Amino acid sequence: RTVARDITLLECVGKGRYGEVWRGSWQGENVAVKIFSSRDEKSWFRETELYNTVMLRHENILGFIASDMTSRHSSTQLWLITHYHEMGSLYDYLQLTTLDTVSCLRIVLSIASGLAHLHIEIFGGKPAIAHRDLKSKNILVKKNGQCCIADLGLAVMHRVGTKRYMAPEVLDETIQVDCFDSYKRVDIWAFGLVLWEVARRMVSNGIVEDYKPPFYDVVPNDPSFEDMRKVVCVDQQRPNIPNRWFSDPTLTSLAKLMKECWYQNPSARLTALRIKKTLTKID
Ligand SMILES: COc1cc(-c2cncc(-c3ccc(C4CCN(C)CC4)cc3)c2C)cc(OC)c1OC
Ligand SMILES: COc1cc(-c2cncc(-c3ccc(C4CCN(C)CC4)cc3)c2C)cc(OC)c1OC
Ligand SMILES: COc1cc(-c2cncc(-c3ccc(C4CCN(C)CC4)cc3)c2C)cc(OC)c1OC
Repeated sequence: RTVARDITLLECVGKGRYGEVWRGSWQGENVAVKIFSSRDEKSWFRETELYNTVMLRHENILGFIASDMTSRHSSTQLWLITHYHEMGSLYDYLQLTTLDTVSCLRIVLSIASGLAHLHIEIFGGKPAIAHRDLKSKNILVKKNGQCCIADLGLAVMHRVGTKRYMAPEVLDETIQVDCFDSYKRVDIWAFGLVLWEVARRMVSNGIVEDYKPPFYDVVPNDPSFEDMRKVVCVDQQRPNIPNRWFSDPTLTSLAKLMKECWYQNPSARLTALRIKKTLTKID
């Protein structure tokens, strides 16, 4: 039998220090091909090791197809092949789109569903997993208006995180590195920021905020570790909740939710499962 391995690379949809992402074609079917830089080879090994341990299958987790290592004359070529989501990242989608109540709730509940799936241990099953790099660039928008979580290169089972999204205990190095729940608490912090990014784009009474990244008003682009620690740990600043949210019952309930993700004390933060329940009772 013929094992068809040819993937036509059609267009580069991402370039960075990590390497590149391509829209590709396999047997007439779009796939996403992440080609890792030598700089980020450990992310390919960690994602491959995780999927060799547990084949994650969830509508809100980016769909795994293949890990490929190919021998080159002077080098090793590393590809991760996944489902392709043509609408792109939540980050990209929020730039150019506003949301209504239904589409705002559908987005954040689908992210919470993917995150609770990562976090939960199932006996028989899956280990508990923490993402450790949750952000709007690591979330893809599907045509049915739900999202899926991408990039398990930093994932831990039971490189550092994007500094803009680091929880206080990571910035001040008090995180209990031996406690698995510590890593879930770090993801909940970052989930609260993503919730804030999305909520800003939900229209109420004819008003919407411009897309902005978390802490846009208090740190530079490519903020330093020190920049983030002063804002988050020393001054204990949190993203602004605009007054206009308090005229809307959905945005009021989401403000409360994001506040309960942002406690300085990691152990006070909501679990992914509690966030899910709260979101199902909203509207
Ligand atoms: C090596 O590499 C790649 C391979 C493939 C690929 C292509 N055709 C068929 C297959 C296939 C799947 C499953 C079986 C089963 C049959 C039943 N038996 C009891 C166990 C084995 C056989 C064959 C694969 C895995 C695609 C790839 O990319 C999309 C590959 O990576 C480049
Ligand atoms: C990696 O990805 C894709 C792979 C394939 C593909 C190609 N040949 C054969 C297979 C296959 C057949 C049979 C078994 C099982 C079924 C019975 N069991 C008891 C033992 C053996 C497993 C696998 C597949 C899945 C198609 C895809 O989509 C069209 C893939 O996605 C891009
Ligand atoms: C976060 O990380 C990973 C993401 C992906 C991935 C999967 N589907 C689609 C995309 C994508 C497609 C298209 C656009 C743009 C380009 C055209 N136009 C301007 C609007 C849309 C953006 C993004 C990506 C980037 C794959 C990965 O692995 C193979 C990733 O890493 C784990």
